[PDB]
Amino acid sequence: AEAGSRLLAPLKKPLIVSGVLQALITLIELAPFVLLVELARLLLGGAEAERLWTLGLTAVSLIGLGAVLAAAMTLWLHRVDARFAHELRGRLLTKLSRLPLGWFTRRGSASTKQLVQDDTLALHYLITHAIPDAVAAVVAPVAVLVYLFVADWRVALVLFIPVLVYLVLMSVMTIQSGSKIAQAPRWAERMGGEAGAFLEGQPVIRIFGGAAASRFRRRLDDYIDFLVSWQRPFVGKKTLMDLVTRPATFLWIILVAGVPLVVTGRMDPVNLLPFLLLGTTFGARLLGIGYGLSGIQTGMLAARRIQTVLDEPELVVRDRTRPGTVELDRVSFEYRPGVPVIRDVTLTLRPGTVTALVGPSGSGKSTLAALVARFHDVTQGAIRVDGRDIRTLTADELYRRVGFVLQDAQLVHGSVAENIALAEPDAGLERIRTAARDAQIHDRITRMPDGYDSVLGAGSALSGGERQRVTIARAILADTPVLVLDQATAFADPESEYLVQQAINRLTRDRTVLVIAHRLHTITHADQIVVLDDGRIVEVGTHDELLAAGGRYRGLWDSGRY
Amino acid sequence: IRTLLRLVPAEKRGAVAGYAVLTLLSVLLRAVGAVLLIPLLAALFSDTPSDAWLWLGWLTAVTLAGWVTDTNTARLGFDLGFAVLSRTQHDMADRLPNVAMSWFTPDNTATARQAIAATGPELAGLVVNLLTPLIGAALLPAAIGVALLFVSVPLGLAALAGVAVLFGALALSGRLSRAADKVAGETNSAFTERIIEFARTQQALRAARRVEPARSQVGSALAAQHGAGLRLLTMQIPGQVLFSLAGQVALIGFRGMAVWLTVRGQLGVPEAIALIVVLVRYLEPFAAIADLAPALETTRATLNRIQAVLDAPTLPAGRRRLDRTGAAPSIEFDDVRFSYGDEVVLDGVSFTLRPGNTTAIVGPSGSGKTTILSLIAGLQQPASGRVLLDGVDVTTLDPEARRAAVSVVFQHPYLFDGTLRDNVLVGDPEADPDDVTAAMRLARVDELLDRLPDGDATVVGEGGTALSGGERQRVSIARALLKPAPVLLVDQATSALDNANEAAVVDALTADPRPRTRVIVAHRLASIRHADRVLFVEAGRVVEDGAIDELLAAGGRFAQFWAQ
Ligand SMILES: Nc1ncnc2c1ncn2[C@@H]1O[C@H](COP(=O)(O)OP(=O)(O)OP(=O)(O)O)[C@@H](O)[C@H]1O
Ligand SMILES: Nc1ncnc2c1ncn2[C@@H]1O[C@H](COP(=O)(O)OP(=O)(O)OP(=O)(O)O)[C@@H](O)[C@H]1O
Repeated sequence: AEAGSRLLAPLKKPLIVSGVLQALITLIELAPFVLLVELARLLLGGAEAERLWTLGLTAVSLIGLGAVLAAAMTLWLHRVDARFAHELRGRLLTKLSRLPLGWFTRRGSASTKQLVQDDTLALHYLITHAIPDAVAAVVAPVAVLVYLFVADWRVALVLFIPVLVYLVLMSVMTIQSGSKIAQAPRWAERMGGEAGAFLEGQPVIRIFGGAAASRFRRRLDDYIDFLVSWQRPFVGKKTLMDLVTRPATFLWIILVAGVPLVVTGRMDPVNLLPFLLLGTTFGARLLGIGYGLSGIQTGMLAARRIQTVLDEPELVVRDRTRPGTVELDRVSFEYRPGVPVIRDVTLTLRPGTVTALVGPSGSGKSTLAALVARFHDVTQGAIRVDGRDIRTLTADELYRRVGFVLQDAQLVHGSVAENIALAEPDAGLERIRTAARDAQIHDRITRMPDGYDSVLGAGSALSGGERQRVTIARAILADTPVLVLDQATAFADPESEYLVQQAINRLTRDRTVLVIAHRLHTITHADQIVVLDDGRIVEVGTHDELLAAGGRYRGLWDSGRY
Repeated sequence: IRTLLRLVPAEKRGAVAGYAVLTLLSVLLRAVGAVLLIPLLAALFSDTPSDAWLWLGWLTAVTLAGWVTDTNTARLGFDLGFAVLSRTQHDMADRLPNVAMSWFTPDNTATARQAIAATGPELAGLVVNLLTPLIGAALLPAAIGVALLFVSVPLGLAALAGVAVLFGALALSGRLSRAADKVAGETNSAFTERIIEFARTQQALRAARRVEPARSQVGSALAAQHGAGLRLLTMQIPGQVLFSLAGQVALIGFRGMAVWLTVRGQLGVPEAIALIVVLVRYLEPFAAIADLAPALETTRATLNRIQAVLDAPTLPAGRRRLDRTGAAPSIEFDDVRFSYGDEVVLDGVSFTLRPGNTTAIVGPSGSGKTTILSLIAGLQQPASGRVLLDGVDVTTLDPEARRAAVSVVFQHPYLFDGTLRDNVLVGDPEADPDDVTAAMRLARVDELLDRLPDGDATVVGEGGTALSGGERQRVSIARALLKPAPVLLVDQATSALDNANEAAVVDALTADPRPRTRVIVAHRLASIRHADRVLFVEAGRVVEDGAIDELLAAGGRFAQFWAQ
């Protein structure tokens, strides 16, 4: 795999070092068994006590050294491949912060979690155990079999029965489980998304259908059936491999092939000692890769899936590198190919000018605000903030010019201060309280038990109007030259809406504002009202001019007043 | 193992008895096969090799029986693991809709997400992957030590002394790494929740310059996760060291006893040669158990999560059923007091709603007017009071009849990832296509179908994010209207809908054919157009009620509400 090899390129030296060290360690671990073979031969030969004690103590010390070496190598390799995993997760979190925001909506939060966390964890066997286990399985069986051939060829060839049976079982196991491992991450993402929606959309599940009439349970049954189908023959093959390559099976085969040779005048009983002592040792090492090829397949697929994300388009700042001005120019945008949501929209804000964007629902005003935010790049045209194009402004220099209030009030898990001070965490508590008072939320927060330190996670949230006021407080505290209000004060009652609108007008007397609202009675004082219909501006003007014109805005006004 | 046995179905406990019996039998067979070498080699190496045929035959019988019992134990272990998986996951799916809303704290929601997300093969094949090898390795050296009594009592009793140190090393290895593993799991769960939050609210983080790992919450979570993981890897060295020391000390004890027996002449030289192989077999489980300590700890964590989810407190419920399946049930509040923690939300709210009318609830944000609809729908329940549907307390109603008697338009219209028709169809999935089309027509969703390329097959994203706010609101309204529930609630009517769509949907809600009791919450006078009854709630108490025109004439707080 090109992507798999290119992702783990830094670990070439550690992987080769681990391979060589395990080639040495398997020989060191096989060393004391040869010493015990010599000890058994001397016991049958009746050697003096000194030779027996020296061989026994050397064998004990050598097996101890082999165990210590294996533990040290696995410790070091786990440390190296925890550092690699942390670095790769950091790289992924730096990548995802630059992808076009259409990447997140079509993938979901559960898929992003599977990417950053589960896929990078799936690399564990490929980098910590794959090469040591492969080298051990190709060294220790080969060296042991070569030695046992010199000891006796008749009793060595019979050990190819369990070895060849194991090879056939391993090959058919991996061939049958190849497709299911490929299908597994898709099912993991699907199940994660279903679980996330099940927990997040709990009221909908409770009222509309309940527990039994839910999609989550249906796909849960489907996933459990898939897991059964995948894991039944898989574990069936694993246990058969364990039986084929366990020490007792090798020992029984050795004895069945040897006792006919020893009882008959065909073999000396002393030549069974190599087979009894060494011949049972390489079974457990063969099984290490038998249980590892599945881990290697998952690791390689996870490596490919991670590197695919690291090769995405990244909203790169281009090399083409008035205050308070935003200036669209023949902007056209499509969330998907062949699906135009904006059509030749030209619009220029100015300092101290409150531009009002209204129109039918689904027209394209929120996506226009997103384009101003550069969550997505305009397909055509250009958006120029202070003359500089947004595609040349870096993110720090861009979002320090433009502050936003989103339609969806998205609070993050943290204190109320941590949400009001999301943009400027260094901001003092008095600045936070001033912003909150301007947003008509400080009265609410003081009534909560902990005050501003109270957490705003799931299950400790607020009402819709209160969280929208919190987001308004965030945008006010950010204090950017340009402000965008995507449907702010939708859930606010008239009194609170009037108060926060007055606060915003006070806080943007000289700054730029782009108010977006379906409640047209608040829009009547706007400097210019831009009617966005079908993703294209159909008319521009003040309130009175638009009413006199008698077009879309007159229709919306008449529908509202009734 | 105590936390696992309670989770097995009562159907499968016969299979659990079979599994335990076959596990003990397989371990005894393996230990017999290990110690059957000593008679075998003693007869083979002696002057009469023909006396080895009997022990070879017995070894063949024992190893064939071991293979049979091991395949059967594998089948039973797989079946038990997947049966536990299926029952636990189904119980979590069936219980969570009944769990109280207060239970879904951020940490409890994280635990519930992790427990459901633990449905993969790591937990499904738990018995075969963990319990079978762990018990086999734990009982094999004791089984060999017992079996060595037949060969020699003192040697066998010396070998069993190597199992006491094995259990001591196991307990020490678990208890030394208990803290670091718990902190590792804590940090990993925090990182999972922070990744989900980071991917879920990318807009607000990006606009706030809080996305890159040097400045973001996910970055700090990843750094803490890395620190905890490295600490855990450092802290698992004592477990490996203790297991290695225990294996070595068992080797020393076995070797000393065997040398004593051979020197005293009670043990032949070929018997000692066979005992070398038996010692190699005896020592191998010491390494196998040392491999399974992290797996055992992770399994313990996952089962604790699953049991925590299964232990959650369900809402109080009864077994009544509403008298009027189709007709409009009168909705009544009588001293309904509700509170979030120590915060009082409603204090003595009492209002009687006529059946079949259209009721309006209006007031300042933070008043409690969504909590009233939550209580009417049964999502919440009063702290001290009784919400009655047609004279019947909702707390006493069967859950099925409870959810079949109310339809709600939620303030924040969550939609599941899927086609638009799948989101509308959930209101009444058995409904005919005519009813679905009428529901979409009333809620003005026909504008979406003519606009979007795919019509009603268009795929919505995570939540309703792949549609505009007003469009997903209209899909939610269509979903609510599709249901035949006699009671219709609206937490926020047409918040994100323009004036034309708002007026059309407002007309459609009152103009639906069948009779219903309609309660609607609004922050604009156009959306309470021709409401039969009005309620004004300011601080969790209905300040005044009556007709719209009556309240306007009275000049009360409702009249000045819209003056601005
Ligand atoms: N992620 C997305 N993928 C594809 N289409 C999208 C996506 N998000 C929004 N759209 C489309 O964008 C169009 C306009 O959406 P937008 O969010 O701009 O609406 P809007 O004018 O703010 O509406 P409203 O105020 O009624 O919510 C809608 O047709 C919607 O289908
Ligand atoms: N999950 C929660 N945990 C704690 N308090 C909550 C929770 N949800 C709501 N509240 C509190 O309930 C009170 C009333 O909430 P409710 O949802 O009824 O408001 P509302 O009157 O509908 O307002 P809005 O106009 O903002 O939609 C608010 O003070 C809010 O702080």
